[PDB]
Order: sequence, then C-alpha cells, then structure tokens
Amino acid sequence: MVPPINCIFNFLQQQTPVTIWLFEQIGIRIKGKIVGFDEFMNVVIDEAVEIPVNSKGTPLGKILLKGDNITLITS
Amino acid sequence: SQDDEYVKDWLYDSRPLEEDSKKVNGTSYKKWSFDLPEMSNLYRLSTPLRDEVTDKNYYYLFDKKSFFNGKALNNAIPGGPKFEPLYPREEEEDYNEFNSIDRVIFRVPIRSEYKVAFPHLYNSRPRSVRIPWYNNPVSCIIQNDEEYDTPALFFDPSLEDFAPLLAEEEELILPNTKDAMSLYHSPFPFNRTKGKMVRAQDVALAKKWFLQHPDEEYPVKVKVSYQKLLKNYVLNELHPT
Amino acid sequence: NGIPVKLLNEAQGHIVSLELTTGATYRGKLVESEDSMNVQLRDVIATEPQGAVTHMDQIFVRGSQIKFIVVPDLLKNAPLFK
Amino acid sequence: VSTPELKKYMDKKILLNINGSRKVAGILRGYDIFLNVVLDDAMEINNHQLGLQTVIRGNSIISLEALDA
Amino acid sequence: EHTIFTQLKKNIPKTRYNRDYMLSMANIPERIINVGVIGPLHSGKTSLMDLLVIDSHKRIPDMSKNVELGWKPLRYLDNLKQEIDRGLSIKLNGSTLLCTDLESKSRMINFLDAPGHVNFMDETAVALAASDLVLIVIDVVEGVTFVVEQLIKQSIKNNVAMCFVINKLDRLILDLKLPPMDAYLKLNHIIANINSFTKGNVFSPIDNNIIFASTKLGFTFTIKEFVSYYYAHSIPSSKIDDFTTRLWGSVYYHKGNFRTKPFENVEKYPTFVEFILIPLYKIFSYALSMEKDKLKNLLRSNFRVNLSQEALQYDPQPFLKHVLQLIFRQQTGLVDAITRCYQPFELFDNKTAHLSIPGKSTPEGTLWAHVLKTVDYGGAEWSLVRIYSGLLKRGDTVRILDTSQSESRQKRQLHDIEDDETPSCEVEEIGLLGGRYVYPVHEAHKGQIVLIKGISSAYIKSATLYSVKSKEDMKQLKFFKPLDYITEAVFKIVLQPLLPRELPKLLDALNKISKYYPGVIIKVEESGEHVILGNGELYMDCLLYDLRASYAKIEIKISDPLTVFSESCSNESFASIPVSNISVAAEPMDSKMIQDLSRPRKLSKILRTEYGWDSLASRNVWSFYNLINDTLPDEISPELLSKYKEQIIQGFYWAVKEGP
Amino acid sequence: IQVAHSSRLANLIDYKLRVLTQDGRVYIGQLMAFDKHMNLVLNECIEERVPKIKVEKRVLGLTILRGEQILSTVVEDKPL
RNA sequence: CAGCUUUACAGAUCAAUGGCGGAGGGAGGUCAACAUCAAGAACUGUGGGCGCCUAUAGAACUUAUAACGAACAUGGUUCUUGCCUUUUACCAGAACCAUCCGGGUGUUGUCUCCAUAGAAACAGGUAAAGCUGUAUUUUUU
Ligand SMILES: Nc1nc2c(ncn2[C@@H]2O[C@H](COP(=O)(O)OP(=O)(O)OP(=O)(O)O)[C@@H](O)[C@H]2O)c(=O)[nH]1
Repeated sequence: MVPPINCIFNFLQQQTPVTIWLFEQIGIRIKGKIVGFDEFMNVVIDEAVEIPVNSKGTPLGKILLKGDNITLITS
Repeated sequence: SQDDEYVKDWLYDSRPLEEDSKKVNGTSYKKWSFDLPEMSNLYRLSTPLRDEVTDKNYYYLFDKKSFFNGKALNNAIPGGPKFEPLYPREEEEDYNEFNSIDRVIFRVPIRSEYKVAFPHLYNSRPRSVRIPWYNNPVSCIIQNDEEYDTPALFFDPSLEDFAPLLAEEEELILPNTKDAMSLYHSPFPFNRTKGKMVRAQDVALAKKWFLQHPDEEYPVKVKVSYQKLLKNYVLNELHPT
Repeated sequence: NGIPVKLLNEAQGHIVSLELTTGATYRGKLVESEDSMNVQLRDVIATEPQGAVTHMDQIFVRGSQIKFIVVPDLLKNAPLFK
Repeated sequence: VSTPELKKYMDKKILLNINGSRKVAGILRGYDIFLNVVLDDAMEINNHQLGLQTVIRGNSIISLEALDA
Repeated sequence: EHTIFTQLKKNIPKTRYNRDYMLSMANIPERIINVGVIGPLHSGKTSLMDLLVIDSHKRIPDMSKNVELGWKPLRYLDNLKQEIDRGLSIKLNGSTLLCTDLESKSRMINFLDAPGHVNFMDETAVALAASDLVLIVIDVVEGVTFVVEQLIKQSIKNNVAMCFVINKLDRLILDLKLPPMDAYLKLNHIIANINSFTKGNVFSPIDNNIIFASTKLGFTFTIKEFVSYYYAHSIPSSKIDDFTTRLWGSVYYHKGNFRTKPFENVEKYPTFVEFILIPLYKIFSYALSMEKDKLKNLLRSNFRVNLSQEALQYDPQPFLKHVLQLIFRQQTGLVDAITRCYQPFELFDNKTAHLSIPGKSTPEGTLWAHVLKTVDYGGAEWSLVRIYSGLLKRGDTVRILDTSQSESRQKRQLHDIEDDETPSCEVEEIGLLGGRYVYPVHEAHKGQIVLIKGISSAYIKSATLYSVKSKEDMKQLKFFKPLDYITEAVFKIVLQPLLPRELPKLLDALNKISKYYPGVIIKVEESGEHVILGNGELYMDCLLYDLRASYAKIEIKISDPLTVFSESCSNESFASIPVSNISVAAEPMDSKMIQDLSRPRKLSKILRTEYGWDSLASRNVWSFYNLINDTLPDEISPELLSKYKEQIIQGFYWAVKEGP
Repeated sequence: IQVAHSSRLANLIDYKLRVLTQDGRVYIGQLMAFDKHMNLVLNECIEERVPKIKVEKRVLGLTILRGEQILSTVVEDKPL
C-alpha cells in the first residue's frame, strides 16, 4: 500500500510537474511544482500557472492552494 | 463470643429462631432467610454431623441409580447393599457358541464394579436398569490454617482522570469472604441462605454417613449395619409413594 | 452511536435503494457500510435524473454525497430498535 | 475512525465518479481514512490522458464504480 | 408420548426476537453463521448453548424454577433421556439463534453443541464439517489437554475459524481460590499453550477470539465487550480500541493517566488484572460476602445496575449468578467475537474443497447440500443437512448420494471426461434444529444447516443431496467425501439376539444405530453374529441402550468387549511360493511412512521417495488401498496380462479386508 | 393539522412527520429513530417532489434519511 | 456546568390533556373453607379463522441424576421366594393398588397487632433524585 501522505511527500522530494484541478470549478485548472506539506491536503506550490480548460496559458505567480478546494494531484 | 458471635443468643431456644424477627417468616415459622455470618457460624458448629464430601465425584458407584442397577443385576458393589434378585437366574445357556470359553478372551476380569458403571454394555440381558452418571473432577481447596487466597497444594505456571471499575473498594477479599466461599461449595442444607422449614422428623442426620462410603478399619458388625441402612434407604427411594 | 447507521448495517445483504445529492438512484444488494455511510453494493442498476437506466457490477458510495437510503420493509419488524 | 474496506478493489481499474459530473479512471494503488484515493493515472471522460500517477481527494468523490469485477 | 424427547407440538418457547425476521435473514448468505461449538468433556459447551438459548427466548417450559435461579444447569440441548440421565451431551442437537453483535445488527447462527467425551468424537467431527467457525470451549482448570490439542488440529485440517472460549473462570476464582494475579498468569499460560498447538494464528483476548466464560454462573465475556459496557463513560471514542489493545499484554497503569510497558513499583498488577479480572473478583467476593445494601449501592454507582427487591432475598450462588448476568449483559460479546473470527468468508471455499474436491463454483445452476448426520431429533428420523448452494424447497424431488458411493461416482465422472439418476427422494418437511423443538420451514438456503425428513431412508451415513437441471451442471458438480470421524473405532462388541424369532427386529435396530451413531461400523458376519465396532466403552454402552431400549426393545446377548485385531508381518517374506487352482511377496512398510499414510503416477512416486527413499521402479509400479500393493516382476512391462490390474486389485482388497 | 406542544425531537417519536429537504423534495413518514447528526429513520416514507406545477408522488417504505440534506421537519399527524 | 422526566413547594386564570381514581390500609396467626397440584414437557383462557390453525396473551406452585418430602412408614391384592409346615404374626423381591405422617401454591374468609389521606400535574422557578454531553474532507460552520 502507498498512502496519500506518502505520495505527497514523494512528490515534494521530486519537485516534478503537477497539475491541480479545482473543486466546484470545471473551467479553470492550476499547473506548478509542489513545495510544501501539511497535515491536511493544503500545500504551497511555487512556479504555478493558471490554465483555462479545453471545453494556451495565463500569467500567475507563486501560490499556496488551500486544502479544501483541491480535486486532483499528479507527479 | 469470638468465633460463635451471632448464633449464641438464639441457637438453643425452643423455637430455634425468635418470633417477630426479619430472619423468619414469623410465629408460623414456615420460612427462613439468614444473613451470611450466622450461616457460616452454623456451618462451623455442624462440622460433626454435616461431614459431607463437597466433591460430587466421590459417589461413583454409590449413587441411588448405581444401587438400583446393582439390585437389578443382582450385583453387589462390595461396600454397598444387596437384595433379592429381580429376575431368577435362568441358567439355561445350554453350552451355546456364544459367550463360550472356547470363544472369548480373558485379559480383563470384567469386575462387577464395571457392570453398574456401563450396565447396558458389560452386563448381558440387563433389565429395569437405570442410567448412571459420568463426571468431572473437583479441584476445590479449603484453607484450614486461617489464611487467604494461597496457591498451597498445587504448583505455579512456567512463565485520563479515571481508574478501574470498583475503585475506592480498597480491599479485594472482605473479612467474611473465606467463610462465604466455604459455604458456596458445601452441600444442600448450608449452600443456601433461605429455606422452607422441615420437620425435626423430616431432617436426617444419620442418613449422610450411611450414604457415604464407610470409614475404614471399622468392625464387621458396623459394616453390616451400614449396609442394612443403605438397603433401607435404597428401597424407600426406589418405590416412590 | 447513530441508529440510522446501525439500521443501514443491519440491512446488509438486502436489496437496498440509494439516491445521491446529484439525484441518481441506485438499487441493489448491500455489501458493506461503516460509521460514516460508506456504502457498497452488488449487481446494481443506476438511473439518472433523466430516466435512462445503466446496469453495473460493484459500486462504492460515500455517505456525504448520499441523500437517502431505502431499506426493505422487513427490517421494520425487528430487532435493533427494542 | 474505521478504515474504508477497499482491499477487494486493490490493484483494479476503477471509474471514479467525481464532483461536477466529471469522471476519472485508473488502477487502484492506495487509500486512507479520509477516502483520499491513490491510483495510477488514466483518461478523463472523446477521451484523453493526463499524469502518470494520481492522488484524488475524498470530498470530491461522488462514487467509484469498479470496472474490473 | 415419549421418554427420549423434544417438544411435540406448537406451544414452543416464544422468542425475544421474532422468528420471521430470522427466517428472512436465513434467505441471504453472509448473514448466517454455522458455529458448531466443540470442546473436551464437561468444558461447558452445552451450558453455554443453554445460556444462549435462554438469552434468545422469552419463557421456556422445560426450564424449572431451580434452573432459572441458577442452581441446576439447564442442560438444554442434551434433550435425550440418556444424555439427560447420563450427564453427557451424546448427540448433535444444536440450535438456530438470531444473535446480535456489539454492532447492534443481528445475524442468524446455527450452533451445534457437540459431545465433549472422546468416544463421540465422530459427532464432534460431524459438527466441525457442518460448521464454519468452531468455538473451542476449554475447562480453565483442566487447561489445554491433549484432547483439546487434537480438536484444534482437526479444526485446522478442515478449514474453520477457531474462536476460543476459556470456560469455568468460577473454578479458579472460587474453587481453587487463585489470587487475581495468579489467575491471570494461568490464563496467559493457557493462551500460550493454545497458540503453540495452533499453527500460525495468534489468539489473545485482544482481537476477540478468546472468550472468558463461566457458564454455570451464567456469563461469557470478551474484553472488548467488557470495555464497551464499562469503559465508554470514562474513556472517549478515539482511544477505545487502543485501550482494549493495551489491556492484556503485560502493560501497567502506573497510577497515571497513560499506560506503560515496563513494570511499575507502586502499582502491583497488569492492566487486564486491574481493569477486568480484579473487578470480576470484587464482584464475586461481594456477591458471596458483602452487606447486600452496600453491594446494591456499588452496582447503582459503578456498573449502573439495580437489583430487584426479590433478587436481594436470593440464595448465594443464585444471587451471584444474577449479579453476573446484570453486569455482563445477555451474551452478545461472544457473538461479536465469533463474527470477528469469521469475518473471512474466503475460508468457506477452502472448506468446501476439503470436504469434496477443488471445485469450480456453480451456484445458480443447481442446489446441493451435504447431508451430514441422520438424527432421531424428535423421535422421528430427520436428517441434518447443510445446504451449501441453492435453495431446498419442501416437496422437492432430490437426487442423493451416500459418501460410500462418492469416490466411485467421482471416478466415473473422470472416465466420462445418458441420465444415470441412481436414487432420489422427496422432501417431506424441513425444520430448524432449535434444541428441544423443530421450528418448521418451507425453504432452506445456502450456507445453513437444517433437519429434513425425507432423505434419511436413501443413504446410510453422510449423503450429498442435489437438484440439477442439466448435463453440464451435473458434470460441474462434485460429491462430498465421507466424514473422517477422527476417532477410528476399535471396540468390538459382538451381538446375537436372545430370541432368534425377532432377528428382523434386531437387524432393523442395527440399521437405525448405523444411521444415527455415525462412528459405528456394523459387520454382519457369516456366523449369524452381528458385530459392532464402536469407538469406546461409554459410547458402546450408550449405543446398546439405544438399541436394547429405544430402536428395538429386545433381549440381546452381548460378548465380552474385544477389539479389531489386524494382521501384519515383522520380517520380509522368505519363500517365493506361487498359488494355483500367482506369487505375491510381503514386507512391512516404514513406521514413519505408515504414520504419514494414516494422517498421477510420477507425483505418487515422488511422494514415496520423499517419505521412505524407496526405488523408483517400485514407486512406478505401486497402487495401494486401506495396505500397499506393487506390481514388480520382470515380464510385466512386456506383458499385457499383468497390464489392466484394477480388477486384480479388487481381489486384493478382499484379502486386505479379511486376512489369514 | 393538530399536535401537542412538544419540547424536543426525541419526545415526539413515531409521529407522522413531513420532512423538507435542500433539493426541494418533501419526505412524509413516521419517525422510527433519530441521530446526534439529525439522520432520521422513516417508517412508511413517501417522497413528494414538485417540478418547475403539481405534486409528483413516490411511495418508498423504510428509509434512512441523512441529516445534511434535511432543511426542517413538520408534524404532519399523530401516531397509528 | 447545560437538557428532559419525577417527587418536595407556593399563589395562581385554570382551559388543555394525561396520568393515582368509582380513589380507604399494612404486618402477621403452628387459624379456617374452597381450588389445584405426575401430564402429549405436559399449563390456562380470548376472540378470530373455520374438533383443529393464527394472533393475543397471560402463568402462582411443583420437577431432570426427574419431582409436591432433599423425608420415609403401613396396608390390600396376585405371582415368586424364605423361615416353615396350621393360621395369624412373619422373610424378601415383583407388579398393580391404597392408607397414612406431611408439603406447598392460589383465592377467600376470618383471628391478632399496628394505623387513618379523597385528590395532586400545567407558565416555569426553588431543592433533590434518574440518564446524556464535553469551526480546517463523511453530516451542524
Ligand atoms: N464451576 C463451574 N462449573 C460449571 C461451569 N459450567 C458448567 N459447569 C458444571 O460442570 C458440568 C459442565 O456442564 P455441561 O454443560 O454438563 O458440560 P458439557 O459442555 O455438556 O459437556 P459435554 O456433555 O461433554 O458436552 C456440569 O455438571 C455443570 O454443572 C462453570 O462455568 N463453572
């Protein structure tokens, strides 16, 4: 078995490309690299980029995305 | 005053327990309920007469059932009683091929002890034979030197703002509890602490002794007497009026 | 402990029905539940708000997104109540 | 308190039905008490793949229908 | 009327749960547990069963006043006159009880209280076969005897969930008068012993497999149950499991809010002793000894339980029992433990395989059911059958096969790999063995046991009944092997009827005995002398009683108890002697090898090699039964006369049966 | 509609209760059991749904209604 | 330290509804009369379905090494025995039977010894007894 926390830790260690989907919001996504870790799914993510979904790119700085509104993580 | 503290006041009264008390029904004197310590005292007193074996397994082949079986099979358990046989021994085998000494083997002597224990097996053509008991062993140790919860006769094994239940008890074993324990394992009369009253007639203090296996190194006459008593008992038991 | 949860647990085995917040009704053999109503079912149909049915083998469902769970009338009779 | 009993669904391909009428696919790798799924990545419902390995949050899950029996 | 008895009418003991619900539950598998409770002699399995029954039911007619009070045990399931009068549970007369767990939800449970005594181990075996979990009840005092070990081994062999019941704590509390610490130590020792006898699975009171019982005094409890009852008020929901885990394994309280694995100097005893055993002891002593009012007050405070005004005036032992009942609530803890033990239902398949052969599952295609034991439950013959798959309806036409004709059938099937329905019967009436009453039912579903009336007359002992609808289905099906009644029988009692006039009657009686008592070989010899090869003395006696009273009522002669002897050879055969109107050698096998035997040609050869390190040619030739038969001349490999030797081997079997 | 002046929800057990929900549906049924988190067990439940005109009716039976989705509970009628 | 249910409390409007209501004894007698206590493990009614099923219920007592007795006598009858030779009076076993010395349970009725109130809950307090409680993903932040 591989827990979610463990996975998160691994991702952090890596510093590989991550693409986050927002909760209750289909049209917008985020794409960055995981820097932080918390007890909840909340993580700080430098080099983030906002993406409008194909139903391309937009300018965006360094961000911490809150745990409550996460959907997807991948790295 | 020390040992027999409770019983002494009433023990030797005409009506063994007083009228107008909470320990008996009343002046009709039909029912009684006792406290523990008094009961314990009584038990202690009665050591001579109530001398009974707390081990139930002791009565192996001295059961009423066993006696009945013996009677049926005309087979004395040597200690116990003997009767006229139920059935006349019709010795009419006629040297048949069954039960012959040509045929069978005699490793075991097939004692009549074994007959009343497995009547339907070892005895052939059993009639009116009741079924006997077949029991567990009784590891029950009572301390005679005035001590409390001790592995004496046997051997040891090889190897958030709260407390456990019944906290503030401060003592596992209450001062009366050894006595209580003793009472617990004892037989019918004292086991209980409430009862219906029997007539003085209807108590039997001799009975118990004769039911027991007789104490060894007694004379022959005594043994005979015991046997007779047993027979008397057994017959009474058998034919229920 | 939650009595509805207990009831749900009891219903384990039976052909239960199950609607979500989305409004998509399921109906099938209940497999397993937890303190939070983490239901599982077997041999289960699935109808959307439109009405188009879709059959499926093994479904797991999360209690938060579950709206209400229909049990058969047999468990009305006994025995966890009193 | 109790762990989600998803040991039957371990190493099987599951259609995770998620919030906003969306769907995810993939083989099941791991899980925890909050129902955060860990699964090897697959296509989002014609169809197109994103990511190698994926970790889905518990709150987002509407359902998870087993593709493999 | 009758002397050997059941209820005989529909004024049955009414039940606290409604029976309809139970029936409904029985429809669906996964919500049925066949328990089959087992142990040694007088461990108290029957007592436990009785207690369970009492818990289930409202007001039972058979239970007198005395029994209710506590005094006499209600031995419920020993309903037979014999099993009463004798004191032994002799036959399988279990129960079907809707039993709740710690999780309030409830499940139907087919208990089977086997005999403890070691000559009815056939019965025990049968129970094991029936049942999917097995409660191994053990006398605390006697501990893990060899018998217990044997039972455990048997359970392991025929794949079953072993949920232990360490019974008769009363004996250590009061009879022995062990100190609480001493008692705890004893318990630990027992547990260790159990573990040792077990192959792998570690049993302890944590995990809820060991169950601490005192079935006379009328309480069973797993520590979990205890915790639930009495350590919820204090300890919050998060650490309750943790607390439970802590309790047993040599940890202490440290006079402080969290526990520690080291020994502490101020406090004396471990957590189990402090949080359970000690409490129990206190309860006991107080019940026996303490001022009643004080005790009542304590109950009100600590356990949150009130003594009735009537229950205060009780006699000591009865009072104690009552108190225990009040404390340790109606036995759900045990049920919970059982459930926990049998949370894996993957074992079921394994068990089935063991019973029959490595099976391909075909549930919807056909109904099939292991007829286990015939019984004379309510005077009339019923058959204790476990429906394994399908549903067995009343008045269904059903094919049956005695396990005698199982191996042969299998062989035939293999060979095959026309409809040859050899026998069959109609199901007269299905019922649930509910101890003293048979509550009747129309259906009977997968994974549950039931009494069926029509089957009995087909087979002798242990049948497989099935209702197919196809050739493919038939092919798929398998046939349960004969029950290995662990105790082999070598107590040879020879009969003759005393009046030859009524030989038919005697024969009938014998047949009945064979049907009912499974651990009973009945050889009808050439000399007109019937022979019964019973298991032991007591068992034999019981059988005789049954025959010579209930299933015949005949005057019957009986031999001295002999044994089945068996011929063998010490040295090897010296003379190569042929026979005419064949020459075969003789030599004993290896002792170890023999033992192994007691407990594909290439594969066989390999096995042989592993066992004794014999020659390969010998292995190749070998083909044994019952012992060993080779075909090891020179010309047999060239010759076709020696080839095809099944018929030849049949002949040998006769020889094996009846030696020189 | 008539009903006694009740104090708590637990005291009005087995009364015929109307139950309003966030989606718009109205579940009518007798309250068999309650929860700390307002989950209700309903005896002979009937779902009344109002689409965007007139009350569409659906008979259910024994139902376990979760507390999250409930808006409020009105007493429709007495027991029996 | 919250909540609801009950007593002990004023003064209420006193509807509303419950519950204690034709609201009135208790303890006991070596006191009665009756009933009933060995039968399909066995109880009694109630309607309904039509001598039997299905719901209602009730149930005091006695029972599983089977009994009202943790107790034990004696008769009568046959059959077999034994001392015996006549019988009674006896021996000891069997089968039926009875008698007796006792036992409960229930209902009345009495006898004795102690005693005496015909109305209280609601709005909620005052005080005390029964149980429950101690916002970051699945309930209410
Ligand atoms: N001290 C004590 N005695 C018990 C306990 N449980 C049963 N007994 C007694 O010991 C014996 C065991 O009870 P039974 O139920 O007869 O035993 P069993 O389990 O039927 O044994 P089998 O006949 O072999 O099945 C009985 O004589 C009971 O009175 C117990 O927990 N403590």
